[PDB]
Amino acid sequence: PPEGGFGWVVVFAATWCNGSIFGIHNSVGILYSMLLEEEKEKEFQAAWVGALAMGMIFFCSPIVSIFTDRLGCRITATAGAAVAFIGLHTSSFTSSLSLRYFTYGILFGCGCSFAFQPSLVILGHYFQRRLGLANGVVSAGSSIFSMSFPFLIRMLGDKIKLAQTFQVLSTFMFVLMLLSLTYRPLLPSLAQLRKYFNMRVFRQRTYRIWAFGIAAAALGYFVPYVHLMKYVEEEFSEIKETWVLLVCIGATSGLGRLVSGHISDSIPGLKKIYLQVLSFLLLGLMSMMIPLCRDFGGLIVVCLFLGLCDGFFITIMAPIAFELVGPMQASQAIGYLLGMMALPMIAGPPIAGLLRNCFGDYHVAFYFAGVPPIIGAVILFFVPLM
Amino acid sequence: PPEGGFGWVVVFAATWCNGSIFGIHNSVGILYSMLLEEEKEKEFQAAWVGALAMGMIFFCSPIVSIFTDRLGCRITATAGAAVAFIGLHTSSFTSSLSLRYFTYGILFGCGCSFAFQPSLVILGHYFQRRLGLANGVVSAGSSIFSMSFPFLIRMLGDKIKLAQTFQVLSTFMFVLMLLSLTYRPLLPSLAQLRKYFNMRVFRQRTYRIWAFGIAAAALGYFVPYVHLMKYVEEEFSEIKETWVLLVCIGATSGLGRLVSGHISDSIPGLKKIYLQVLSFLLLGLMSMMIPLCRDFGGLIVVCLFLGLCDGFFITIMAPIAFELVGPMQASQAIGYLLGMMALPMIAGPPIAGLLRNCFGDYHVAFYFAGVPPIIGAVILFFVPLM
Ligand SMILES: CCCCCCCCCCCCCCCCCC(=O)OC[C@H](COP(=O)([O-])OCC[N+](C)(C)C)OC(=O)CCCCCCCCCCCCCCCCC
Ligand SMILES: N[C@@H](Cc1cc(I)c(Oc2ccc(O)c(I)c2)c(I)c1)C(=O)O
Ligand SMILES: N[C@@H](Cc1cc(I)c(Oc2ccc(O)c(I)c2)c(I)c1)C(=O)O
Repeated sequence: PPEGGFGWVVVFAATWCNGSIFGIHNSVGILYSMLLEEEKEKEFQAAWVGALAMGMIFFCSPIVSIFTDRLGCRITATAGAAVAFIGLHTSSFTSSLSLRYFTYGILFGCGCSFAFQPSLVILGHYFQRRLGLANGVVSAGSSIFSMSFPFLIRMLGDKIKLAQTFQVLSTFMFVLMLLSLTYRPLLPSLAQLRKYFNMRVFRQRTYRIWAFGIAAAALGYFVPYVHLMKYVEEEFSEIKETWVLLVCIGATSGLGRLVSGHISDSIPGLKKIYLQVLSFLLLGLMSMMIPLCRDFGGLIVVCLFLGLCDGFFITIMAPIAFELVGPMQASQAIGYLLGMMALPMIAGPPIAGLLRNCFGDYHVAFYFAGVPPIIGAVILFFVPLM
Repeated sequence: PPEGGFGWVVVFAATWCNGSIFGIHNSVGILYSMLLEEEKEKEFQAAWVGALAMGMIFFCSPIVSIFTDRLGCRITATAGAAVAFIGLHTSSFTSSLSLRYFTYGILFGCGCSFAFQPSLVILGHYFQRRLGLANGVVSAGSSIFSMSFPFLIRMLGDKIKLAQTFQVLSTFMFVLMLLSLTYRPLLPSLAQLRKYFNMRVFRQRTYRIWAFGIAAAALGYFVPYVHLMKYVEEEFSEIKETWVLLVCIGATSGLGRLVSGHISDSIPGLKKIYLQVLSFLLLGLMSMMIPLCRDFGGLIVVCLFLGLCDGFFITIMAPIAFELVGPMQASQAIGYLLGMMALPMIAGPPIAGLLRNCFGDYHVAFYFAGVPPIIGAVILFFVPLM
């Protein structure tokens, strides 16, 4: 492992992936608004496709792993980038409703998953000892890029039209393909289903319990951002532009990603899991103490803490997987962990909204968002004892 | 050399290049017409950029060769395809006059040259004994694809608009990039200018005289198609749709490409050059006997012969270069031959038009188009004597 050098170049490519994928998805809602402007001059489906894209990313990793194991990081990443580019291109072309849904959701999500998992796998390939620092740098850069995307996307959208926006996103995907072409391998590479789906990583019950804890904790991850924005917009009004929450969340999340990437490098072994546990607990608390402040003063601090803990957890995830299962079978571990997190991630916000509708208040929604992090914290705390 | 097998796959990729490049250029005029439709609702520059693109292709081969020698066929071809894709993309975006000229001409032509020369070089890499057959197949397929392009291009253009057309051409270029990624190498790979521009191939005076003859002959290549169409449209009117000439030219050119690719495989050595000489002479005659028939009956036959000879010469070119200079330095020979042909090719049609304007009749234009082929025939006839 070079521990740097050309690895840094790979890191750049890795960044250009998270950033792009996740930024083109954080902007999905904006696109729909533009579609509404084009819906006239001649139903509630935006959320369905918006969640379908990310859900497809997560659901298709259990398989992207099969490939990256067999084919390799470069081939899988390039194929995913190509599929994403074609999805965006065909979305630009077609002017319809069902075909747009199929194209965007299926093609873009599948390509995004294929281009996303090999990035983490190759990052592990190169450093293997400073993996914490590399993951922190990648997370911080990707966060900055993803935040930056909506501004330009909305300005272009207000400028001309939707198809041009899809063209711009497609060229972004093309540049991602070109960069992903740099994942130079550095490590050795009826019964067909039994060899493609060996599920050998699911032995070593420490990984099993770790994955269970992460999956349980992910059930309350996507609530306290979208629901927090909708709740501050609806309740806690009479405030000026309410942008402080978003900006502080982003800044502290980036700083926490960098800091956690750096510090995780120091802890010897499975003690790294403790870094998650702590953060997990905080997350839960930082949710349960969101609606207890009558003024925005407490909201600023709670949002700062929320973003810091989010960055901690996000950047910490992958190095722990590589330490747990080793480098040879880290791709399978990452893929199956993402697949397991797939369902709670999409099931969280819907449950929060359903509870809000049933009770009419966001209190229960935020409490139920905060509890699963604590449950996962307990499970992960028990993990390293063996 | 496999003499086939995976080489055939490469052949397919090779086809997808000529076809695309040359088809997107044969359609350039159509695009300008569409621009004229968009010029209203709010000068004579079409020919300048249309010729600039092809001229840039030819002018930049003397260098593309340097690269393909040093970097390799795959890297150079992929870079050229990427530059072409970005050129088409930015042409789709910008709505102006000077920026469109710069983008299309410079970017598209440079990318086209970069993606074009390595195709021939790799075709030589793989077969090396059936190179005649491979070149014939490539030429026939590329001719069919290039003649097919204008129909779809014009139908889409009449459908919606120009930017969508540029998007479609850009995705064509992207597919060309993906295919060009298959050029797997099979052969070993103040003073900086003296090593990058060694010009070692320009020894072995047989190659020198061959290149001189080809350059002289190319001076009268592009006249008897564009000027022939304009002359049949202007003079020889009262005829139904005048499509017989074009269709017969294309069909016989494809058939001749295939047949010459096959037969050239049989001639042992430098005797292959004779195949050019013969065809060259015919070309000249087939020009000088264009305006001597008062009815279209002779025109059909003369066009058939013209297309047959054109296919002969086009498909024959490269195998002779590989036989002459060998496989190691065939890339430099091809690149410098293309660079030398660059100037007469662009200087021919302008001289034909100038003579037509000065005299007012196409007779002198066609005579001067036919003579240079005969001069080149004489030179190439003298070539193999040594
Ligand atoms: C302003 C202008 C800017 C210009 C832009 C910049 C241009 C310069 C950059 C050019 C790029 C750099 C050159 C690239 C070099 C590439 C060579 C290389 O590195 O190796 C190639 C790489 C690896 O080659 P390799 O050489 O390294 O292989 C290593 C093995 N040894 C060591 C033996 C050589 O090739 C690949 O493996 C990539 C395969 C990816 C396959 C993708 C195809 C998937 C298709 C999916 C289907 C999509 C269709 C969807 C269907 C939809 C249906 C509706
Ligand atoms: N807030 C994020 C959303 C987001 C959150 C989580 I947990 C995700 O799963 C990860 C993340 C990092 C890893 O190293 C691994 I292994 C899995 C993903 I993929 C996305 C965003 O939208 O950018
Ligand atoms: N009629 C063609 C025009 C065209 C004619 C000639 I001569 C060209 O130079 C070649 C051709 C084949 C070779 O093997 C070599 I080496 C050089 C090119 I490039 C294009 C078309 O427009 O398709």
